[PDB]
Parts: sequence; structure tokens; C-alpha cells
Amino acid sequence: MIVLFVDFDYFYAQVEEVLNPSLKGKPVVVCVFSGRFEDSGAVATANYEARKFGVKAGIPIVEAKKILPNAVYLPMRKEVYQQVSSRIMNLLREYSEKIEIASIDEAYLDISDKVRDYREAYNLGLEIKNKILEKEKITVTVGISKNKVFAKIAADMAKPNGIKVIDDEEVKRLIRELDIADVPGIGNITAEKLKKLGINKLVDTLSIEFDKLKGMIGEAKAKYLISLARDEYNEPIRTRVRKSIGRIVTMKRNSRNLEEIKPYLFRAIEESYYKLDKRIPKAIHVVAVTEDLDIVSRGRTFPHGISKETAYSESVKLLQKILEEDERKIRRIGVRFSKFIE
DNA sequence: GGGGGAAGGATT
DNA sequence: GAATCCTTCCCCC
Ligand SMILES: Nc1ccn([C@H]2C[C@H](O)[C@@H](COP(=O)(O)OP(=O)(O)OP(=O)(O)O)O2)c(=O)n1
Ligand SMILES: *P(=O)(O)OC[C@@H]1CC[C@H](n2ccc(N)nc2=O)O1
Ligand SMILES: [Mg+2]
Ligand SMILES: [Mg+2]
Repeated sequence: MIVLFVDFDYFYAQVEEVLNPSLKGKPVVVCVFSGRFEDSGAVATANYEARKFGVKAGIPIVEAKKILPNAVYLPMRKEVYQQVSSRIMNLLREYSEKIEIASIDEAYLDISDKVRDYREAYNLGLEIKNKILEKEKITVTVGISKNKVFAKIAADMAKPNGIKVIDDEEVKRLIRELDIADVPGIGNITAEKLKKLGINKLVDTLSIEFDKLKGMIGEAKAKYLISLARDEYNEPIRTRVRKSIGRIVTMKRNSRNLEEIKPYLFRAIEESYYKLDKRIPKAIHVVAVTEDLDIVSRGRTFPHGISKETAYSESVKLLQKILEEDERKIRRIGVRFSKFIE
């Protein structure tokens, strides 16, 4: 089994770059402006020029403008990015039908039946980068290894516009030396608590009693890390669809008033049914964000499809429940749709 | 005993 | 901040 993983370089910022020639060699920061106070919101993506001075995804915009005030700041245009992404993934499909589109900026190809060894895979990867650059002017990084996780790790390593093979000797070395925080699917909440116990490398995961590990990070992550350190991670490359679509918006202050909150909620529904195409969800969640970092939701699932008009009524009810079962005022309001037909 | 569903939590 | 996916828990056949 040979896996070829493809990840798009600083993707939202790079698409803005391709579109706007007046930008490339400068620092570029793609943001989501919550539209509240001036410069309210966060950084979604920054190019490498911007990253050098500390500005990266998830930091507050006002923070990015202190450590790098003169950069070019741009609002997120997710639909533009999604159009480009869709085109590149159709390019990817041509190299393998065994493809796992994991997110808007990355995918896994099972190229086992296509190539006989890592040398041929590396040439294939080069051909893939070349065609994506040619057709879309977008640089990508390719990872190649024996399974999905290590192929991504290879891409993580290959910096931007790179390509890298992690062979079998290399996985063994990586199991012992790679930081747990560098493992796909392991975020900082998980990395930090493990690190306090001295669990810093994948191999350490074997040194700790399974039951303690499961009590810390949960059964799934435990087994996941353990399977990695044991060099027996399986999981084939399979077709993936987006499971949920939704809209969450920030309100201009506001509070508890129903008829005040309702107009935002309604817009989020419009946008969510817009983005759903002709998918048809069976479940709906209304999500509100309180006056703190507190996120509260209420949902309902039906034995059938939810018509858009029906989305309206149910979503108000769900909101009524949130308002009734929580005293804090509401800052942001949204809706998520899931459990689609087929 | 194991879906399924709901509510909260974590990752990108 | 926004979008999405993951984790835990409850209940009933
Ligand atoms: N706190 C965070 C972390 C990440 N993201 C988004 C930004 C990224 O565009 C996207 C995917 O993460 P990537 O690490 O792949 O980021 P980039 O594609 O922008 O750059 P790179 O390819 O170097 O990873 O997740 C976000 O919105 N908020
Ligand atoms: P990123 O570094 O570009 O990685 C994206 C991947 C796609 C799926 C997966 N993912 C997404 C969202 C959540 N909550 N959990 C995940 O594991 O990361
Ligand atoms: Mg990327
Ligand atoms: Mg990515």
C-alpha cells in the first residue's frame, strides 16, 4: 500500500494571491471580520511572509495588527476558495479513483495499483504538482508513505511547495522522535495534557497503561495513537462527504429578545439552504454563543427531509428552548444541518 | 449491547 | 471567529 496525500499551500491566502497580482511578495492575511467593532474577528489564514512575524490562523485580528500592522488584510471569500478546490480535486480524481477528499484543501489518493514503488510514486507526485500549478497556478505539497497519517506527516514536513517520501525506516524513526502534537488529529488540548505527564513522543504512548490513557484523551484517540506507535495503523482510503453544513453569524450586540434574534437566525438558514444545494437534511441544530466563550445548542432530528420552510419553524422553537434554558444573553446565533438523505 | 439521538468538546 | 468533526452520555427495544 502506497498513499499519496496532497495539501494546498496556505490555501485561502494563496487563492487571493493568484487572483490579485498586486499582492504576492507581501504579507497577506485572510480574515473573518465578525462585523461587530472595527477589526473584530480572527485570522483564518496567513501567507508565509505574514507567518514569520507571528500572525497565524486563529489569532485575534487586533493581535495580528500589533505584531504586523501594515500587512494586506482581506476578508474570507470561502465560495471562491471552494470553486478552486472543487476544480483541483477533479484533477486529483484523474490519478486515482480511490480518493478521500478530507477537507477543502486536502485529499488522500491510494496509488497502490498505479505505481510499484516509492520512486514511481514520487514521479507521480511531481506530475500532480505540475498539473495543479499549470491549470490553477496553485502550489501544493505532496506526502507519500505507507498510510494516510504518515503521508500527511510527510506533507507537513515538506514545507510549502514540497514533496516528500517517508519510507519504512523513516516511519520507525518518526514513531520514536516525532512530537505527539505533530500527529494529525491531535490538537493542543490533547497534546498539552499528555505533555504534562511526559508523554511527548508517539512511542511514549506505549509506556502508559491503556486505561489511564483512555481516561485522559478518550478511547478513540488512545487506540489511534497506540496503533500509530505500534506501526499498525490501518484504515483504508475511502470516499468522504461533508456531514454537516451550517451558518453561524455574529449579532450587533443584542440580548435575549426572540424577535430580535430571529432575523439573524433566518439569514443563517437562507445561507445554509443555499449551501446545501439539493442535499436535503434530516437533522437541524440551532447553535448560540453566549456572552462568554460558552457555546450552547439544541437540535431536532426527523424521520424525513426538512423543507426550508419547516427549517424556519423548528429553528425558532429550538431557539426558544435555548433562551428558556440559559440566562446569559446571546452574541452569535446559527444553524447546522446534518443527517442528509443518503 | 448497541443504535440513535442530543448536548458539549476539540480540531483546523 | 467560522466551519466541521469528535466525545460523552442517555434511553429504549
Ligand atoms: N484556529 C484555526 C486553525 C485553522 N483554521 C483553518 C485555516 C486553514 O486555512 C485551514 C486549514 O489549515 P491549514 O493548516 O492547512 O492552513 P493553510 O492551508 O492556510 O496553510 P498550510 O497549508 O501551511 O497548513 O484551517 C481556522 O480557521 N482556525
Ligand atoms: P488541516 O490541517 O487542513 O486538516 C484538516 C483535516 C480534515 C478532517 C480533519 N478534521 C476536520 C475537523 C475536525 N473537527 N476534526 C478533524 O479531524 O482535519
Ligand atoms: Mg494547506
Ligand atoms: Mg490542510
